[PDB]
Amino acid sequence: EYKLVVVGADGVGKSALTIQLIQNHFVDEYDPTIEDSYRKQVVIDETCLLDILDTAGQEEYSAMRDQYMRTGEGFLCVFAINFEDIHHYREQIKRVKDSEDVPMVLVGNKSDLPSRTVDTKQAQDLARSYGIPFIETSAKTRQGVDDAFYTLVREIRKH
Amino acid sequence: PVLRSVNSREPSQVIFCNRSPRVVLPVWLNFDGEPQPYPTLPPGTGRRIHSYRGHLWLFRDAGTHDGLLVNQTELFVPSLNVDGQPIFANITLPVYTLKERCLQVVRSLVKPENYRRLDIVRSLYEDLEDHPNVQKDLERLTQE
Amino acid sequence: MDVFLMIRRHKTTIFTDAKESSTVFELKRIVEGILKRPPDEQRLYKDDQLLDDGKTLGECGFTSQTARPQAPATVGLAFRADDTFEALCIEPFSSPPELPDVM
Amino acid sequence: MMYVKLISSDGHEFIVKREHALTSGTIKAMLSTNEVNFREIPSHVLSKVCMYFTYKVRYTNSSTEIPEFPIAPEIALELLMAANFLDC
Ligand SMILES: Nc1nc2c(ncn2[C@@H]2O[C@H](COP(=O)(O)OP(=O)(O)O)[C@@H](O)[C@H]2O)c(=O)[nH]1
Ligand SMILES: [Mg+2]
Repeated sequence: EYKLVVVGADGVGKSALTIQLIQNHFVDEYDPTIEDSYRKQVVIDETCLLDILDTAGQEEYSAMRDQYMRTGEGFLCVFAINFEDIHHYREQIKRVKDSEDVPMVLVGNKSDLPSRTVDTKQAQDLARSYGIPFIETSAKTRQGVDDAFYTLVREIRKH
Repeated sequence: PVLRSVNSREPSQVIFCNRSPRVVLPVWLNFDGEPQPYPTLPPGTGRRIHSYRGHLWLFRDAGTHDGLLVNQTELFVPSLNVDGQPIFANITLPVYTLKERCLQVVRSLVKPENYRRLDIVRSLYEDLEDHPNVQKDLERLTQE
Repeated sequence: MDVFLMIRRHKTTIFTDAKESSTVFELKRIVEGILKRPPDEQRLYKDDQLLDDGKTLGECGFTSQTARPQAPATVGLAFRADDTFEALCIEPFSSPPELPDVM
Repeated sequence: MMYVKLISSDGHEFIVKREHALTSGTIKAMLSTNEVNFREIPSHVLSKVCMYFTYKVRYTNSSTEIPEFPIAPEIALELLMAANFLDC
């Protein structure tokens, strides 16, 4: 079993990527407030249960939310390709997990939107500084959604 | 609590530089003043942590909880970040009293249960068993 | 740069500090101030090797790494009496007991 | 330079600076005198004690890093007792 957590900002589309991976249908205007975890038996390279944990809700640095995030062994940091709060997210994952080399994967979603305010080379340079792969993804186009979750699983295996 | 972090929520980039032969545990005193353990730093390593203004940090040896110094003092409060430059925090060994240094050495060589087997005066056993405590040092610091 | 010294003769040990760039003669002038003897009467040695007055302390081998406050480096001293320099003699320190097994 | 002379139980004689030797509260009390005699502190400990007196003073009020004071395991107990007696 592999435990994957999908961290990211508002409207960045974290729920859409996990619904695309599991339900295989694109969700329009999915509830930002609702937070649910989904389990899925998938074949990668190995039959395993890659259980996602779409994150949602208001900023809470309580002991309880920390422990909930600490449980996930793989993190998918998502940002819209249309700001730099990602370092905050990455620095907080690093705190609860107590590691500089947590299995993580930078993901720039909404990569079908023609307006990009972030350079693709800029993110992969950031991903290179972190030491983690960057997978471009489009939940509407259903492109790269599987790769991001799958490369996170391979990073967890490498760990 | 006199000794606590101010909930400023104002980001201040800081450099934690371990200039001590010991593994350093940064400890962050939270808003209620309770010490929080943060990732350790191996001897010689430097890391650009992201903290906040008015935050209150102290630093100890990670295995024995011996006290360490930061910028020639016991505590460190990130100052107003200027033109993006990081605030530097040099973690260093204090000049410990010779007695305390000896207690540190004996504590490492002798498991706690065999302190009383050592050929030392009984006053020294009580000293041996009086291990370094972050909370006890905090009360002294509040007094000062 | 400062070097830190244990000048040692018989059962007498001087702890003093000196710049690495000072000279063996300047250091004999400092032992003069302590042990009240002229440099002509004093012989300074590193290990068994005699040290010439003109050489600087760094050339002899006393450096920051070699001579430290926590672990100082030892200069032997021999005094001259009746125009005869004495054999270099440094009486050893006591020895600690065997490590207790609990240690 | 003002020195003081410290004598161990086995008759070894150590010349240290006064300011350095004043790092011990006990020694400060006895000098309050350019010679102190210790009949219970052997030479290998009182020489090691004498290196602490140079370590302190040199590294006290040091803005930069400080090296660790090394204590070999064999001398540790004796150094502990002597420090306890000397308040340093
Ligand atoms: N065009 C496009 N829209 C997306 C994509 N991914 C997410 N969205 C939209 O962005 C919004 C974000 O919703 P949600 O997934 O709840 O965001 P979250 O709060 O970050 O989880 C949704 O209305 C999605 O329809 C994408 O790849 N392309
Ligand atoms: Mg969501």
